[PDB]
Amino acid sequence: MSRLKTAVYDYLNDVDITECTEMDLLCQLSNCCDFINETYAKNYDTLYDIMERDILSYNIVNIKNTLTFALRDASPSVKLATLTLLASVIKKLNKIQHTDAAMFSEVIDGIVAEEQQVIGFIQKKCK
Amino acid sequence: SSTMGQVGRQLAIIGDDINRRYDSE
Ligand code: NA
Repeated sequence: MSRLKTAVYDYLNDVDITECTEMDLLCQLSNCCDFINETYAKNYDTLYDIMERDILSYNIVNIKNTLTFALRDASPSVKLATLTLLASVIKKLNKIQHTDAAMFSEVIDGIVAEEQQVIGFIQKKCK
Repeated sequence: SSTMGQVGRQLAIIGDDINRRYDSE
């Protein structure tokens, strides 16, 4: 719905950026998550170890609750840490059964809450 | 549970090496 929300969905089903501008949200969101992913690989390694059970079993409701709860007080860099996590979780659950971003709408709602701050971090502060 | 405390722990960590490390001191 919002420009940020539309971009999260787009990113979550890796739509593939054409036309990148320094202020294209999808591209810059995408760049921020690839940067977080690489720089915190080992951490995502741990995070997978913790969630393997939920992913192998295809336990959507738990995964959703887990992340929503994580998002509660969240600062912009955890919200983006969370979206990066979710991207990779989405991809992994597809091996099992069709999973797309809508299944996680409420998580997205929590990653995009307080827009100005999240965008502020993406453009100004992410790298 | 403790599974969801963990994830939460781990996400805060990452976002602390971020929004704290390369931000202000
Ligand atoms: Na979708």
